[PDB]
Amino acid sequence: IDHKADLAVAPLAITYVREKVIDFSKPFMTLGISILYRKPNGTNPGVFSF
Amino acid sequence: IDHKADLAVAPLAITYVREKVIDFSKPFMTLGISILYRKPNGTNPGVFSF
Amino acid sequence: AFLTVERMESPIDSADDLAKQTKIEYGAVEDGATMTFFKKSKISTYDKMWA
Amino acid sequence: LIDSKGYGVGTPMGSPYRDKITIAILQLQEEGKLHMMKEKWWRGNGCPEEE
Amino acid sequence: LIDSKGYGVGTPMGSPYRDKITIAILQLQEEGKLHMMKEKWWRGNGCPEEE
Repeated sequence: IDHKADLAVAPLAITYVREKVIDFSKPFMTLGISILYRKPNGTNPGVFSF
Repeated sequence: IDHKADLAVAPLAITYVREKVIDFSKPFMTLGISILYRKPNGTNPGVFSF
Repeated sequence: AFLTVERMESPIDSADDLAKQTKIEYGAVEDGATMTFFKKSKISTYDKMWA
Repeated sequence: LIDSKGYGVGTPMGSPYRDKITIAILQLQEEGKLHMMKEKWWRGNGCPEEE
Repeated sequence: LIDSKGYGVGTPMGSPYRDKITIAILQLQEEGKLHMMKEKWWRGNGCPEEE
């Protein structure tokens, strides 16, 4: 807002609230939310499983 | 470029050559190359089969 | 278990996996945006795809 | 996915309508409107599965 | 995927650097070095960490 920096380069998703306030460049990394979960740990190891 | 039709709502990709001549708005949708192949209807080929 | 559950699935699941094998033919739109992108792409696996 | 292209409108240098239409499309994207339409003309028949 | 929101960089409302950075980043996308750019800080450090 105060022109200390002529180009604010930082990881930040393009959003409606900021776009009207300040200009954003074209998306250099398109992304979105996702769901993370632990890999299914099957009972495969163990020679006594038979 | 001749300003006959100011707005260009269309599925036109944001390419470097196009951006040099006409500016594009931010992408409403971010498309990308993928791989297309039929649904896997698995068949068992002999030695691998048994 | 295989007979009952029938987990049928093609071995290809990635671009690299597609590039490894050769039995199944590949291709894209002739003179399309995709193949033009494949020009100069020079990814270690996509160069073989271009060829 | 392989690449990350984007679509959009075509405008001349510094088009005043572009800087407002980008705000509008950002608002619609954050409102979820552009996704229900992004699935509307796709699932014409859905996924018919019996297994 | 869940959301459709890509990163961007701050720019003054009328800064000429906006279009120059746009041209530069489209050039980076076209040349393909953005893929290895992602890999170096995302997948490159995971070279032994892969399963």
